[PDB]
Amino acid sequence: NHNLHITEKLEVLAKAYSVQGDKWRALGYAKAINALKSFHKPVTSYQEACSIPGIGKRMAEKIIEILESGHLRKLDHISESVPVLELFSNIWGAGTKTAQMWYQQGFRSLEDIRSQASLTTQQAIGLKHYSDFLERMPREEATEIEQTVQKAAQAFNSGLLCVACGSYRRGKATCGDVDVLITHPDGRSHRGIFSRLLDSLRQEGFLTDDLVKGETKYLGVCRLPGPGRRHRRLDIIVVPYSEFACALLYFTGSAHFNRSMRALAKTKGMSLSEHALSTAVVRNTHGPGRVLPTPTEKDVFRLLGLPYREPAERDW
DNA sequence: CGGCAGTACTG
DNA sequence: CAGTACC
DNA sequence: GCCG
Ligand SMILES: [Mn+2]
Ligand SMILES: [Mn+2]
Ligand code: NA
Ligand code: NA
Ligand code: NA
Repeated sequence: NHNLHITEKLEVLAKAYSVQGDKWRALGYAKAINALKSFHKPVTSYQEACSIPGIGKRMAEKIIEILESGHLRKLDHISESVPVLELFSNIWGAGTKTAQMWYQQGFRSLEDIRSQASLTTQQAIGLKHYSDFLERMPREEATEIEQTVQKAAQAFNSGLLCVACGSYRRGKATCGDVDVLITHPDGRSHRGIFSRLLDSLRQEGFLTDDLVKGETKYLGVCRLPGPGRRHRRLDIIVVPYSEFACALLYFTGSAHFNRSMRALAKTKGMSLSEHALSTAVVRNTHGPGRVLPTPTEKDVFRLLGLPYREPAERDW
C-alpha cells in the first residue's frame, strides 16, 4: 500500500459516515480506500487522483489537502458522538438506528447499555460475547468447527456434503466466523434436517446460543471443548443441490467481490444471487427471468464470460 | 437525477 | 413494516 | 461519496 498516509485518514471519515447512517457515502469512501491500496504508486497529483476508478472530485481535493497539509481539515469537525456510535453498533443485532437512539437517550458506554437499555434477544447474546465476536480465530480452529458439523450431519445421512465457505475457503489465516454450507446429491434428502442436526450439535454443548433459526439459514454461537476456547460465530446454510454452486460462491465472498459480480451481471441483463444466476433482464426503471443451470462454480463465471477465479483470489 | 442487490429472519 | 444481517 |  503506497498510500497508507492517505488511507489512514480517510478510514476515519468512512467509519464516521457508516456509524452515522450515511451508508452510500460510507460505501463511496470504502471503494476509494481499497482502490488506493490496490494502486501501485503513491498518489502525486490532483489529476492522478481523478485517474483512479472510485476517486472523484471531492475526494481528489481531500487527498490534495492531505498531500500538502500532511493532515486533513474535516477530521477536526467530526461529531464527538462517533466513537460511542461505533461502540454500540459493534453489538451484534444493533445497527445505526439503535446506536443513535441510545445516544440520544444519553447512553455513552457499554456499562450504560448493560445497566439501563432494553435489548432484543439477539443483542443480549451479542453484548455478552462483545469481545469474542471482535477477534478472529485461527483457520485451524475453523477446521475443527466444520468437521464437528460434518460428522454430526453425516451421522443422519452420510450422503450429505458439508463445506466451510467465507474467508476460510478464501484461504485466509484467520476467520471472523465459520460459514458451513450443506446439501445432498439426491436432490431431496437435504430437507427437514435442521431439526435433528442442531439438536445433535446442541447435545454435548457445541452450540451455545442461537441468533437466527430460519428454515434454511441458522446463525448462532459455538465453542469447542477444553480450556482456552473462545465463543465463535457459526452460520449454517442448507440448500437444494440445484443451488449448491451459487450458494458456494455467494457465501465464500468476499462481499466486495460479490458486489462487483452483481454489477457485471447487470451489464449483461442477468442477475446473480445466492440461489441462482438468472437471465432476469428487464431494466428500465430499476418480472423475473430464467434460472440458468450452474452445476459448478465454474459455470457461473463462464455464463458471465469470466475466467474462473479460485476462492483464494476473490478476497477483495 | 438516481442506483450502488437481494434475501431472510425478528418483533 | 423498520431494522439488521449474510457475502 | 462515485459514476452513468
Ligand atoms: Mn463468514
Ligand atoms: Mn467466551
Ligand atoms: Na475517477
Ligand atoms: Na452490530
Ligand atoms: Na457468517
